[PDB]
Amino acid sequence: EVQVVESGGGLVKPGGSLRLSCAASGFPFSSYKMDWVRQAPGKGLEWVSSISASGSYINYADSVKGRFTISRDNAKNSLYLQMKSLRADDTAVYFCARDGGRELSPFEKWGQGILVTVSS
Amino acid sequence: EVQVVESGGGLVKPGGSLRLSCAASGFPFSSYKMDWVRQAPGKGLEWVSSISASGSYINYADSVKGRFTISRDNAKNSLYLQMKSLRADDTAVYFCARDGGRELSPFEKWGQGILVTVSS
Amino acid sequence: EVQVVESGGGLVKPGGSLRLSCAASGFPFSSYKMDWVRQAPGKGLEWVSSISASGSYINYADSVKGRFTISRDNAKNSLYLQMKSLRADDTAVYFCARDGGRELSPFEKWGQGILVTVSS
Amino acid sequence: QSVLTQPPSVSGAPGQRVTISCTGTNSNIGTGYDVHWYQQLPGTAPKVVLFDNNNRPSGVPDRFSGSKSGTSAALAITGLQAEDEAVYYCQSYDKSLGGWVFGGGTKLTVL
Amino acid sequence: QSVLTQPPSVSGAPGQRVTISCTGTNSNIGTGYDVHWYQQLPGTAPKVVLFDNNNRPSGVPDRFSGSKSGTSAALAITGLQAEDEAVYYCQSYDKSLGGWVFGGGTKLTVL
Amino acid sequence: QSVLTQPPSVSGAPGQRVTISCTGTNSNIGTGYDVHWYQQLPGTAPKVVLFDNNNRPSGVPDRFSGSKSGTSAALAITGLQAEDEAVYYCQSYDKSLGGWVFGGGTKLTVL
Amino acid sequence: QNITEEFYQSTCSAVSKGYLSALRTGWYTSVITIELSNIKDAKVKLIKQELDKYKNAVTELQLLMFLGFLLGVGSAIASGVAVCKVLHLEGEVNKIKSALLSTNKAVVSLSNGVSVLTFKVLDLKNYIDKQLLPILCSISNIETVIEFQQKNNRLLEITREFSVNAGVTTPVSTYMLTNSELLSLINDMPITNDQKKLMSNNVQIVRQQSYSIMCIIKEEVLAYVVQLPLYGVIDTPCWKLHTSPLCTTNTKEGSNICLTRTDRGWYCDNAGSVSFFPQAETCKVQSNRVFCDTMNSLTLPSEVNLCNVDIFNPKYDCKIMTSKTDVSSSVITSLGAIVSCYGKTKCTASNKNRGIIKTFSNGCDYVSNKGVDTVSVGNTLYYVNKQEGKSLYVKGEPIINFYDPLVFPSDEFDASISQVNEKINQSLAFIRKSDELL
Amino acid sequence: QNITEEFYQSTCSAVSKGYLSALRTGWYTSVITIELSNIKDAKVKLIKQELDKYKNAVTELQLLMFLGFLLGVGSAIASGVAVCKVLHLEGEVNKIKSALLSTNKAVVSLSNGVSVLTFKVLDLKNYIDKQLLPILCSISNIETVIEFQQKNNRLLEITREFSVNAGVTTPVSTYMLTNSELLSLINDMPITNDQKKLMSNNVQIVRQQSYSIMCIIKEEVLAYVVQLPLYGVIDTPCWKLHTSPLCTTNTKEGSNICLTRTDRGWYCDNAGSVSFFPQAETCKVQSNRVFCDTMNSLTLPSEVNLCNVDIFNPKYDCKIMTSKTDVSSSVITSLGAIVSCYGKTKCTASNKNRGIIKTFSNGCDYVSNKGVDTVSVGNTLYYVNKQEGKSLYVKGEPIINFYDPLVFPSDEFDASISQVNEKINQSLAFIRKSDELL
Amino acid sequence: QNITEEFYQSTCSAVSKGYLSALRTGWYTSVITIELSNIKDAKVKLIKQELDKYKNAVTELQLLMFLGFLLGVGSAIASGVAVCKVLHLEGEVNKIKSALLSTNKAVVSLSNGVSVLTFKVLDLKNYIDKQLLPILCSISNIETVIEFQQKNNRLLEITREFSVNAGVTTPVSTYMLTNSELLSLINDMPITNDQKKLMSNNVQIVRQQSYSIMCIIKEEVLAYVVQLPLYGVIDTPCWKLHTSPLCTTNTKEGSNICLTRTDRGWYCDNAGSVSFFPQAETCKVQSNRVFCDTMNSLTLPSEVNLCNVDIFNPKYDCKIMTSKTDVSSSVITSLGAIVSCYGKTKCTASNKNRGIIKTFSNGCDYVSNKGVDTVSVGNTLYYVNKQEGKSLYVKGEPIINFYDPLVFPSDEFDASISQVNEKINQSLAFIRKSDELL
Ligand SMILES: *[C@@H]1O[C@H](CO)[C@@H](O)[C@H](O)[C@H]1NC(C)=O
Ligand SMILES: *[C@@H]1O[C@H](CO)[C@@H](O)[C@H](O)[C@H]1NC(C)=O
Repeated sequence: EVQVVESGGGLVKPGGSLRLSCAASGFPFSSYKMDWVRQAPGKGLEWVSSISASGSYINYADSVKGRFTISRDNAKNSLYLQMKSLRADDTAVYFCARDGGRELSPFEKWGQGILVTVSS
Repeated sequence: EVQVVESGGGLVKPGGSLRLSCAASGFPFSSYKMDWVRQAPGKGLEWVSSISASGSYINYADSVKGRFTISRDNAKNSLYLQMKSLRADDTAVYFCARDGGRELSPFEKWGQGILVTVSS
Repeated sequence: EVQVVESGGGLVKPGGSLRLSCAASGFPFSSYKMDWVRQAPGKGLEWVSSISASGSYINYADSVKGRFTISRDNAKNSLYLQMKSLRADDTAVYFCARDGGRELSPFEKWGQGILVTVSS
Repeated sequence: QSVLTQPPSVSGAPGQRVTISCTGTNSNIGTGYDVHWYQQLPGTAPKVVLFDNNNRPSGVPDRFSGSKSGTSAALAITGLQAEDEAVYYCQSYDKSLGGWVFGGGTKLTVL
Repeated sequence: QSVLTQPPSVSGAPGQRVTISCTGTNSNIGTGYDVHWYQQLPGTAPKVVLFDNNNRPSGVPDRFSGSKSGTSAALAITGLQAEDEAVYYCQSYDKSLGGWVFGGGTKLTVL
Repeated sequence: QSVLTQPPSVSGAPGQRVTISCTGTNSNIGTGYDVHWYQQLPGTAPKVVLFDNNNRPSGVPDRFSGSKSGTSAALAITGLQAEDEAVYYCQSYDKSLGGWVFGGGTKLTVL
Repeated sequence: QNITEEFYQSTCSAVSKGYLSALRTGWYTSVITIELSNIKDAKVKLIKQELDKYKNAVTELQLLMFLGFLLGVGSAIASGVAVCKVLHLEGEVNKIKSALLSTNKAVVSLSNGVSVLTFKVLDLKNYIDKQLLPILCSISNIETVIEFQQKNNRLLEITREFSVNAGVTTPVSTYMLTNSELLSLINDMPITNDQKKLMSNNVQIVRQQSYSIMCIIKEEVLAYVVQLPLYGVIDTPCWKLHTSPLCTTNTKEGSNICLTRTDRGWYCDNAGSVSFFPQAETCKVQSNRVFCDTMNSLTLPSEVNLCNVDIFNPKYDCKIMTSKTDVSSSVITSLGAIVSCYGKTKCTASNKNRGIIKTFSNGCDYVSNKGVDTVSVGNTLYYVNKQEGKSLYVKGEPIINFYDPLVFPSDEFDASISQVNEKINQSLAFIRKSDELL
Repeated sequence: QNITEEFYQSTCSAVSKGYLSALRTGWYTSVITIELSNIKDAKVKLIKQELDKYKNAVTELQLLMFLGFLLGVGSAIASGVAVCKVLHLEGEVNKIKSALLSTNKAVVSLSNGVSVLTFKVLDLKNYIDKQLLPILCSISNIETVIEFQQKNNRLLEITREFSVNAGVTTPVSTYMLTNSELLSLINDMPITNDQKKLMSNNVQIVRQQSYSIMCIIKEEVLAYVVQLPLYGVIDTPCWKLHTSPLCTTNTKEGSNICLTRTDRGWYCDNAGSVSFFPQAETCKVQSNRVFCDTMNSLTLPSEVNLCNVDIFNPKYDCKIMTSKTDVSSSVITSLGAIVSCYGKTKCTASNKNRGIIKTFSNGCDYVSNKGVDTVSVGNTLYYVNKQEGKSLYVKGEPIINFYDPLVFPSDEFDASISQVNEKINQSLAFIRKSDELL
Repeated sequence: QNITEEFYQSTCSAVSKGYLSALRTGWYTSVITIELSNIKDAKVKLIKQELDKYKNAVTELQLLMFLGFLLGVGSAIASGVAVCKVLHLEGEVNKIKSALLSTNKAVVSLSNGVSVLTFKVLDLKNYIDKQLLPILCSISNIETVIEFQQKNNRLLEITREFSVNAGVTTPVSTYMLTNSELLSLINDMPITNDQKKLMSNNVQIVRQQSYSIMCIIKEEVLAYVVQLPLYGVIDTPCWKLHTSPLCTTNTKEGSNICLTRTDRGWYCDNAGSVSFFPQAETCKVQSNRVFCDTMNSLTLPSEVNLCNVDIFNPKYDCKIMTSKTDVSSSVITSLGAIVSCYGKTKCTASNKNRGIIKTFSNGCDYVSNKGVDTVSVGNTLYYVNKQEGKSLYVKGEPIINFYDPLVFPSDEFDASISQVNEKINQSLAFIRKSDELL
């Protein structure tokens, strides 16, 4: 059974920074590409960022490019987001998601999600 | 143990039609090219027509071309000639012949031959 | 177990001729290139000639070219030199030498050497 | 346009067949990318109910069919049940966005 | 010319060696085609006694030799016997005729 | 020049490391050929003590080292012994001479 | 004709029928001739550069001059090389030059009595002697430079091809023989009309099965030999056998036994016998026609086909291999796919418009290509052939279930039904004799 | 990434890690289109020659139209050939013509519902109809002759490649698709950005794994299909296994037993399993990236890696072969060399500046490439790879020493650890059972 | 030299002797340099098109930058790739540029201490910088357009070869190295004159055994490494072993046992041992000289030749394989043909002018090529080699007749005479021990 969990999200002020941590337990972490998906309260899903299985390929949405930096540690089976210069538009519930191990597969393993609030 | 036997030849008027049949019994019929050879009384052998093992390739002598129609049915192990609009020059003994199974081999199996008479 | 031994060298007047012979006993003669090396009294070694394992390739130093003719007979495991038009500079101890079986290997089997004297 | 267009709400009586549309553009579906479908309950994470426009994950009932044609995709739920009341998302890869575009979401109400 | 030329008849004493010639043209033998030889009795079908100008079928005695040279071919029968009295035909493929050309036929008489 | 240049003689006390130099030309070492080393006693045939500029034949003590750099080669003898005194020859192939040139010979004296 | 396929569940094998034979049984050697010359401002500089390229090409050419282990070993270019030695005899080259003096094509009789077609494809002697020697140094038009480049280019291309192939090239390229030249050669070859149509309609297959052998440069003529295939067995029925491993499906990892038919390959009827071609490179399929080289073939009795309808027949001993490695794989046949699914591997069949339409269980199964585009076995995706044809599924109990696993020989690479059965005899007897003794 | 190597002395095997996958899992088919024209003084003669070459190319193209035995059999160009059949339907060529009227690149949806990328790479209709028809017959400038030769060259080169390959070429050459055209095709493919960067940076590998299939000439349009690889599993850990025979070292000839691990090859992480590639041609290594074709692959559980740490582990049965032929050889690994020295063979390791550094004793040993350039085993010299990396020597007692030679089965080609032990079961039982009875 | 052949009736094998060795034992790496330029009316348009082609090639190249299972595994281009990494160090390219500033060929010592031959084969810097830069916007003569095309052609051809081969090509074509360049390269290598004569007279074999490795583009110079063979063991005796299956000739179909010698291949004397080359690709025979690569070879004692004269000798254990598949085949040797005819298969030998001159009986027989042109076995026809030489038939009773069929092991791929004998004495013991026990 896969246990994908998140931690490290709370209440930050605008222009502040946070670092999200996502830890996986029950699969070969090094053979899967990991993603971040956020859902603002009352709206739909938005893809944030992705990192390939060994970290060679990293992608960002234009809305977070230059402010968010995804990273992973295959030794610890961990995912990180490292948000910086956050704005009010950044308030959402953030999911770390794992795909099916191939390039265009859907997300099939999700975390419970952690809420990040940006307000003055 | 090969037995090729012809039938269907008799007396016809000039411009008439006949159908010759030759049935084989003791070899893999579909693996052999079949030929018709005719011998006018007192004369030599004249090659008439040929059909390949599966019927893809059909050849006629110019004397009978456009007027004779060779065919075969591999299920019945039978060969047919189907002469039409016969003239006096067509009177001969017709042999169905089987070659050696390769392209330029001699005729190794012959029928007994049947007479076709075309007279006014 | 290698025993390469030379014979056939003595004293000859200038302009005369000799034929050296070197016989091998304890190795596959036909798979080794053979050489002649001479050393004048009180001087260094000078390479004389070489012949490949099967006699296809023959090499001479310029000092002996046109007057010395190396040859071998693989059946008797023998090497011959056959010098002609001997001069005073030609007196030396002549060694038959065997290489290591590859092209640029050093000599590892030597004969005991035989003196050739050219004087008036 | 890195946009997928979905009806805001769909409703159907129990036992009937409902359809949810997903209209794409030349950057995502007009390019040739496939469509995946997700079902999300209000408090939980999305769960995939269809991928590759017609392929069913393990544990999903045969009531979900799905199909793609041209520049649009559809999700069909025959025999509507109370357990199907959720928000449904279609998503595709978008070449201009360089990532995944999600649909607006269709809240399915079981009358 | 799509013609093979044979002597009209050949006679030989028993025990002698007789030869039957078969001269071809540039369309059959001058092209590179081989010659087959048939032995025919008055009431029966032809039987091959030689093929590829020198090859003997099974059941044919070594008295039949045959040879091909240039644009002509020959069939030789050493030790003439009464059983050899038949009509002999030479056969070749002809490119202009697009089929098999037979010789005119040579009656071998055992004197 | 199809010449290998060697010091006329070299001397050393027992236990001292002596070095014998062998400087060649563009037809010897500037072309890329390796250097072999020979040890010869006054009445006997030469015996190879080094080949490929640093490789030791079987039965040769590790005192002989050898090395090649640029267009010259050197033979070194650590822990000099009375049995080591002889004339030493370096040899190389020449593209110009079409064969082997030997060094002039370096007599080694043990004091 | 019409391709059909039959899948046998008992032996996990499929046969596709309906094919027609084009078997290479012989060789024809032809001689191809290029005439050369004995020769030796910015426009003159270009001509001299092209002339040096021609001379260097002449100098360079002068300086030049399962059951596959059961097959025999042949020399493919022995017939062509033998002709090359004939052309080295005195007066042979002059005979070919004399025959080609007024014509570009002739039949020449060699010393040993062999007649060969000879073709002059390039005439560089006349162009250099007439259009290029008198002007030799003031050139007034650039046209002669370009026209010289076009004529000499084919010679340079031929030389380049021969230089990287040690004088023997296969397939025969259009630089050695153009399409018009090859069709001309086929029409003059001592072959039947049926052979002429088959070669003329499949010249690309003819090229892949022919050789170009550089022969000689002597007396201002360049000659090379093209060895052309002779297709002697034509239009006979052919069929292809596809086999896959057939294993038991016990849940324990290493408790299963396997067998595979090893006689996969092409089979064609040949004068009352069957030509078997175990290897896959040796046979080229152009539409419905199968071009198989008889050199890489075994001659078998017609009873070899009995193994397809009954693997246990007494007339013929069917070749099999046994093992304990039950791995999953797929074999793509002419009209479908054999899927061998074992262990925890996931095997499915799908089509593009409907998705997964079949999920395979453990064992080996078959699916037709009518409603299937792809087959997935584990991490591998296979595209199936979309050729039209009829497929038949023949239901039958897999023969691996007839074997007692305790006495099964599971390490045979080149066994047969009888050899496996005879080994089962001995082990069963050994326990039987001991039991009687006890 | 960063390459490391581990040599196991117990099983005479080495593993090199740190590689990254680019696994071809699917195919994408694109249609490449050339637009043709239908045509009914020294410079005019030059144009006439070039026009005949163009017409002959159109006519010529029209006239055209250890464990590797465990793998399955696939059809490599089935997906491309399937698209070719679709293009033969009525109106399909017209749809592609209308899509490419004002643009050189478009996405066209076929009748079967598949959308393909269409490219017009050469437009010979425009040049012949506009810049060559009004003038032609008096040519005033040599420029048009050369310009026509440049334009028509690509068509002639493409025809030459198709005619000598029977219409199917691999790798895809730059005449079929230029670097500019291939990069444009990759950028519009329905793949992710990761796949686009991987393909764009490795176009030479992409060419080597792609096919060009001549399709159709119809309505003045030449079309061929380029089948491009889809790399669906990327950037996942990969590792290579190198194995060498492990034998006993008794002085008597013929008295030694041997075993070799037969599972040598490339292994790549793939979802929760491992892709195994036994063969060496099937995988191309570009720096740290391993391009392996999943068609020539086996799907195995991740527990297959347990054989590298423990050959005797109970979870996985490790494949081995046994023999009595103790010959000497060497295997050159990524960061070193495995040396198997037996009998009277002399085995050494050297570097260019210092000479022999190591002399191998009888058995199986290993040297890193840090201080070694060459390895000599008997009469053969090996150069080692000079790639940077870290090597680890794992000391262990060779497992061939655990076997009793009297009951050792030494004629197994495709055995395993359990199977070899199973034969040791039985042989020891015969002596044990007989002793009790006696 | 001159070829003799000996056929052994006892073991159904033939040996052809009289061949001479050219064994590739090392590598020589040389650096090939092309100087480039940093370049930033209808005749001008033609020049622009060629300049774009030149710039596109630079950008494309910058973007680029029986017993065979017993063999070891080498890395063929390890030495050449190692030199390529050396050329990437700081100042290495500039050192080569300075060495080739005034000459087209020089010996350069690298930083690692190795001296390499360096050759500048093409200078596009001078032509572009001195003949096209001052002009570019008026061109008065078409000569410069054709002259530019000729100079740039070699660069485009080299780029094409490297881009479809992933930067490594073999054989080395004449675009990478002309005959004039290769001969000059051979003359300056640090090899003996015998090696120089062997390489100069067989340059086509040298090309087939050499590699071209694209290395670097840096500082307006293009460099690639040509890895040339070193033939260290030359002019030693070589012989070729031909083997065919040897079976019993019982009339019942499956009642026959077979054995085949598996040690077929090339053998050459090498110092005091023999180099064995089991494969057929590894050895190229150019007239009388055999070019064998030592990487694909085994080192064996000279006693291996005892198997040809006495298969049962105690000094060496001869390798055999056993089976029950008595199929008919032929092996074409150097001076004749081995014919193994079994069952109902018809086997004959013939010549062109006389027809069938020998009909083979069941068994293994031999025929010489003196009076024979073709051999027929079943449905396949073999042409024999027409090389001149003497053949010897050594009569002897086939060794398959010495074996009792009841205890014969007939399922061995990799057995030997001794191994088969151990299995024979063991089963004989089992039946004998039980016979006395009962
Ligand atoms: C690989 O290992 C080296 C150790 O030499 C380390 O410096 C480096 O960070 C590691 N990772 C990569 C991607 O090189
Ligand atoms: C067993 O085989 C060996 C050779 O492997 C043979 O020398 C010996 O005589 C055999 N044993 C008996 C009892 O014959």
